[PDB]
Amino acid sequence: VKQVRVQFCPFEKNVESTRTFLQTVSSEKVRSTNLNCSVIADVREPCVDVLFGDGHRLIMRGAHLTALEMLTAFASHIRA
Amino acid sequence: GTQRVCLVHPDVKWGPGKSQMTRAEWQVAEATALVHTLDGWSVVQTMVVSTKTPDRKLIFGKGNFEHLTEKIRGSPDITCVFLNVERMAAPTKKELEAAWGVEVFDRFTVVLHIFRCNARTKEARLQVALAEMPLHRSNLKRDVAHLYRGVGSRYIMGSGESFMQLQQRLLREKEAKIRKALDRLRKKRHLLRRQRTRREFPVISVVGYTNCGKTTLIKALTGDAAIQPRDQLFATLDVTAHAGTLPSRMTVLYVDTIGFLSQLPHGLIESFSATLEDVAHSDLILHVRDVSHPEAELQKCSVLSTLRGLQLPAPLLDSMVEVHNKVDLVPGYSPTEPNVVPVSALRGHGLQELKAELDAAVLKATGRQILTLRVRLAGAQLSWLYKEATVQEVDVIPEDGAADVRVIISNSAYGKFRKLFP
Amino acid sequence: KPKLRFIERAPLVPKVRREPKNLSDIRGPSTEATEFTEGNFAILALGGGYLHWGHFEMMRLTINRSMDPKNMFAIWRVPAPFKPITRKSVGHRMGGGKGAIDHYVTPVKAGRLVVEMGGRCEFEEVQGFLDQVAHKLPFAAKAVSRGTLEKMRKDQEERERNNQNPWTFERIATANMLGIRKVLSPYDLTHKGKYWGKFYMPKRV
Amino acid sequence: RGRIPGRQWIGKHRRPRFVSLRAKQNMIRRLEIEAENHYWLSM
Amino acid sequence: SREYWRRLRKQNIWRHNRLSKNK
Amino acid sequence: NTRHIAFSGNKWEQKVYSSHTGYPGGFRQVTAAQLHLRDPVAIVKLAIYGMLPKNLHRRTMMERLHLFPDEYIPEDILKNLVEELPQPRKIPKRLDEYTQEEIDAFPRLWTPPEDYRL
Amino acid sequence: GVIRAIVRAGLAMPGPPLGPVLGQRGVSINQFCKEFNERTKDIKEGIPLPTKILVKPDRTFEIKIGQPTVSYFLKAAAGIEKGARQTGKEVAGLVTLKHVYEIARIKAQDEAFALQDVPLSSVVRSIIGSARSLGIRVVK
Amino acid sequence: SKAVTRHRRVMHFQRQKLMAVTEYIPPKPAIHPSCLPGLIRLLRREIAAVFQDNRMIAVCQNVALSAEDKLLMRHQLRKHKILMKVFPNQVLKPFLEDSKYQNLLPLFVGHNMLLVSEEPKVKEMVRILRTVPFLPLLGGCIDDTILSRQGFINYSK
Amino acid sequence: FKNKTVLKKRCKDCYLVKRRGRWYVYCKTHPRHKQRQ
RNA sequence: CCCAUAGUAGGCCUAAAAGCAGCCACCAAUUAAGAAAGCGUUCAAGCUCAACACAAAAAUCCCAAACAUAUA
RNA sequence: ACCUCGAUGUUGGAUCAGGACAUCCCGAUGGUGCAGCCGCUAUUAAAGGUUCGUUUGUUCAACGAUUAAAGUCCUACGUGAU
Ligand SMILES: Nc1nc2c(ncn2[C@@H]2O[C@H](COP(=O)(O)OP(=O)(O)OP(=O)(O)O)[C@@H](O)[C@H]2O)c(=O)[nH]1
Ligand SMILES: [Mg+2]
Ligand SMILES: [Mg+2]
Ligand SMILES: [Mg+2]
Ligand SMILES: [Mg+2]
Ligand SMILES: [Mg+2]
Ligand SMILES: [Mg+2]
Ligand SMILES: [Mg+2]
Ligand SMILES: [Mg+2]
Ligand SMILES: [Zn+2]
Repeated sequence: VKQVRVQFCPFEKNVESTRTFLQTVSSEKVRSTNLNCSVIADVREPCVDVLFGDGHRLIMRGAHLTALEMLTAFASHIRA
Repeated sequence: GTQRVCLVHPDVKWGPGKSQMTRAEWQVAEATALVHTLDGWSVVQTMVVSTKTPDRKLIFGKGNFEHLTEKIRGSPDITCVFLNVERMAAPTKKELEAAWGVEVFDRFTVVLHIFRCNARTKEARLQVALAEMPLHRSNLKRDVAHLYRGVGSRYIMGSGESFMQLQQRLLREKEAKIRKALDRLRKKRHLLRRQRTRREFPVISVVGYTNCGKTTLIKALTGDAAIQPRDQLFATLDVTAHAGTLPSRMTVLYVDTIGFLSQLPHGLIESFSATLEDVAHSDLILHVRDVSHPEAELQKCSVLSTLRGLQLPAPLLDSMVEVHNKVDLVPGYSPTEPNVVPVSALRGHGLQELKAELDAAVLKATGRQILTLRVRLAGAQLSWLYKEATVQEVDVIPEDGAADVRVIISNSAYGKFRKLFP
Repeated sequence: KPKLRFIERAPLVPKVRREPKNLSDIRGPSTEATEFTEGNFAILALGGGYLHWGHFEMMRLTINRSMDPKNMFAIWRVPAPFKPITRKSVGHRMGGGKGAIDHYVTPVKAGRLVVEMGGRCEFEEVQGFLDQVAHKLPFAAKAVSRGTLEKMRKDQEERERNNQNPWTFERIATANMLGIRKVLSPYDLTHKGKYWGKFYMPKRV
Repeated sequence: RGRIPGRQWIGKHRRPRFVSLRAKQNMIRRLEIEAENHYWLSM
Repeated sequence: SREYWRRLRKQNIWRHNRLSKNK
Repeated sequence: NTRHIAFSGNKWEQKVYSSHTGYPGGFRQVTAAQLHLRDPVAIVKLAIYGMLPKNLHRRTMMERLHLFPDEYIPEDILKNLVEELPQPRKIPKRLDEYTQEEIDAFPRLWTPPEDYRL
Repeated sequence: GVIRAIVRAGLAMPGPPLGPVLGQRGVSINQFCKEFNERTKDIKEGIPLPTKILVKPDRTFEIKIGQPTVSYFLKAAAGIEKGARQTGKEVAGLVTLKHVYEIARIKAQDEAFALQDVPLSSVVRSIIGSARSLGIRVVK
Repeated sequence: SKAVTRHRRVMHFQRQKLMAVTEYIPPKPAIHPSCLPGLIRLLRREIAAVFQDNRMIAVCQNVALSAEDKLLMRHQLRKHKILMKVFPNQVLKPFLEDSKYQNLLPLFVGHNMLLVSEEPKVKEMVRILRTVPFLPLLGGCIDDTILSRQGFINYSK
Repeated sequence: FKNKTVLKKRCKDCYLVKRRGRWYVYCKTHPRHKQRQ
């Protein structure tokens, strides 16, 4: 994993999944596991873009995805 | 079972069995303490009877035997007789039981009863059964005519298994099964020690006569408050290992064992097998003597005889560190013989000197080498040494990135270190 | 002296006269030591049985080891073994007189408290080792608080009141309906079918 | 296989006996008759 | 009262610890 | 169609058919499934044999009995046939067999949450 | 990683207490003790000073230091060298509330130690609890 | 066999029938009843006082930080007059409608931590957040005027 | 695997699963905790 | 399921024993945390909890066949 | 003390063995204080196998030499109209 970016509009509803995903991914344990991995939790529908160490991109549109599903896909793509 | 015991002490005068070191009063006091140990009964009567032929079947002479049986039968309150004669032979036990009308116990049987009643171990139960196998004259106090003629007579031309044939078969089968079970328990006890041997913990066996303070000394050495010494004879039933730290910062196992007794077949007591094999496999032997006790010489002789009969290694017999405990009881005591550490277990007087002495003894015996070794930092060499060898001292060279560690290390650990971190 | 007191194997003055094994002392509900006294928790005997010195030692050692002396105290609610039980020599043929006194026991009837605990503690702190002791007791036993005991008694009363069965053991036995007293025992008129020998059926109404 | 020691129905280890719904109904019927008997004897 | 509920929480923790001593 | 019989419960694995060849060690205990796979007629044959009276007419009755694993029947037997008895158990319908009319008739019992992955 | 030590300002001696632990994570112990002695010169001498060293993955030092300890500081204020054994009944020195306030004035000022509670009550209560745990009585 | 036996003695068949007939029958309740129909107020006052006192309010998700990182952020905030606050959502939900904050409902979900102040150091706070590329600034409402992040940035500039 | 009539989780990692008709205590960190009903 | 800062490495004790070897105190701050309810450490370091937030087995060979739903 | 005293011949051995598994060996499997070799323990498995000698009437026991092992039992302590 190289970089992770999470974008959402909090004033717009249906953002709980992406917000919880941000909290879990930014949890200090993950960032300590990969300090080199860089998180950019921008904010401005909600989307998550993950660029891996192999230059592979995963895009999860968390409008109708639960945090568990998003995290499972993220971990599966980490495993590759 | 709320028994009443007559303590009959054969005072051997002249010839073999004459005890120069100890006195009849001391021996009968020892027997009284022994019987009190069992929590079930006490001495109601005590008789010290002079005897000049202790090796004969009846121990006593004709007149003395008649006199004894006269009192034993006249006094009804007695339930059994304790004969302070070490071990009785089967014929002697049979004759005495028939004459006196009550069960007769010797030191061997009484100690077996101590083990069975106090330490309710399968070893003790099986040993009691083994010793109890000889079984005849069930109805004591009376000679019963039987007239066993016509039982199992020939039906056509032969007879089935007769009595004294069935008894023999049952005796043989029971002996075989008891021996096999005892062997299994011995194998399990050996299994318990495999991890300790592999880890190569220096193991020290504390041996000595009963009430010499082996348990108290181990408590003082290790610092464990759980250890509970008692004034009772044979208080430290069962063998247990306790960890302790020496001045060289080494970890050493003290094997608290069952105290030894004078005039007792320790090799034939099964409950003593754990103690005997643990002293056999011990790296060092700590001989604790209660110099305060008047019978100190006899106690030392008995323990030394048992150790010699164990056929232990000559180096194990040698370097056996002798510790004179209960020194505080003696107001002013000076150890005439050299290489003996006088200590007070309760008061902890000579414990530091003892610790240094048997630390040197362990270093000599276990073969561990004290040496200074250079280890590169961040290698984890230092952590590996911390785990696998005692570390007397560490001095790190800040500039070089190495450390000189004074460590006591065994040959196995040294070879492992050299291979793992060349 | 909060810790549980030591119990002797046999009375200091041993009994000399052998006495019959009156099993009625085990049979039926307990009429003594049925209520709490200077305590809030106890071991209730849901069945009849004889307690030996071995059982007493088990209870004493376990409770003493597992309790907190500075905050908990325990007390026996059953007397030390007094009833003598006699055993003949192994392999003896029948007859020849009554055997010699072998051991001493103490009878316990269903519904009795064996040990009672109290102090600055709640149920959950004590129920563990009390249940261990109860399970190791010779009869069915249960660690019960005052509240739990009252709850179970009230539940039994509620079941007796609201049972939809038109027929009850009490009614049939008392009225001798079907002549069942030919099969029943005179004790059953008071046991109401809830007791069978030394066994107490709690679900029985 | 499946032996009852000694004789059935007498020893300490007897053959288990189980009440059927038929037997329960019969006993209940008899109990009802006897309850009516109690009523008619109570006057 | 913040101190009131702080003391209540402390007492609840004490009770839980006492209950869990055996557990 | 004796091959297509259905056992209630786990009888296929729990019901054991036992026999003894007579020779020592000749006790054979074969589960219902194994016996069915071996002989597609043994299950029904044994059931009928057990239900028949235990006398000397049982073997004649079994001779009168005819069993066939599948739909095929001999032509002579088919010509002999007179009546067809109703099947003792009505076969429940599968979802694939349920008509759309029945599905529509059966009401929906609950509103699943819209945002559920199912 | 973060390494915590209670080294005494004057006692910067490399080796027994610091050598092995620091080396396990990888250090230049000479540099570490040199910087610690620089801090010792900057501050009073002969007093324990908690440290918060952070061994960066790049193998560099960032020594962070602050006020001396609380236990030794209270003992010095009360004129005690060795603390009480019981600490619940044994008492070796007494400190006034004014002295407690004065010492607290220069206490809640360290970034690492987290003592930044604006209210004086928080810090005074904490140090009062520390003294009560120690063998020091609270006067008036 | 004695009346009292160590085992459960076999009952006479008539006694067995009597027991089975006199077994307990629970009452069947026709239709199953199963399918028939200080600190809180202390923090209420605390939230009311916070809202009344603070002129500017922001919220964030300071839950991904370490203990020491959160402490450092708190120290940097306290360098200014701004105060960081933690309160439960379970009791924060009523406060929005109580204080007439309708637009604030879809902002406080999950971990939410307040940044109440009167003098905005938002410029330096955003600078501090910049070196940590996470923990996004979440929408707030200064002086009863909801501001988005673009509004906060414009106000900062 | 040890046969026990009463199954107890001997650590946090032990878990109960009903397999092949009986209960099992399975454990990966401490395989010696493996119990079978 | 999440999460754990802390006056400090509470004192004495010890070669060091730092929540976690022993005894006594056992408070107190942070919105929220027992000078720590369990592992681990040579000692540390590191991992968790409470607290914030969110039944059974024997010896010739098992032993009726089977059956869950048509109105007592 | 329930059948058998107008007889149910009853130790050990030979011969032939049928059966159980609570397995001694061979098979599979989990744990281990399982580094390997030996082991120990538990689950499953009874298809097959489970030695020869000295003394002793011995069944057994000890001892000698082996073996993969030299199993525990039931069968009227199997089997004398063999
Ligand atoms: N005065 C004095 N009494 C001592 C001393 N050591 C032991 N004792 C006493 O002797 C008792 C011996 O008890 P243990 O140490 O348990 O006995 P042991 O040496 O294990 O011997 P056994 O009980 O036979 O196994 C102690 O409980 C004290 O009563 C000592 O140094 N001085
Ligand atoms: Mg004659
Ligand atoms: Mg019969
Ligand atoms: Mg937690
Ligand atoms: Mg007869
Ligand atoms: Mg008779
Ligand atoms: Mg005849
Ligand atoms: Mg098997
Ligand atoms: Mg026989
Ligand atoms: Zn486990």
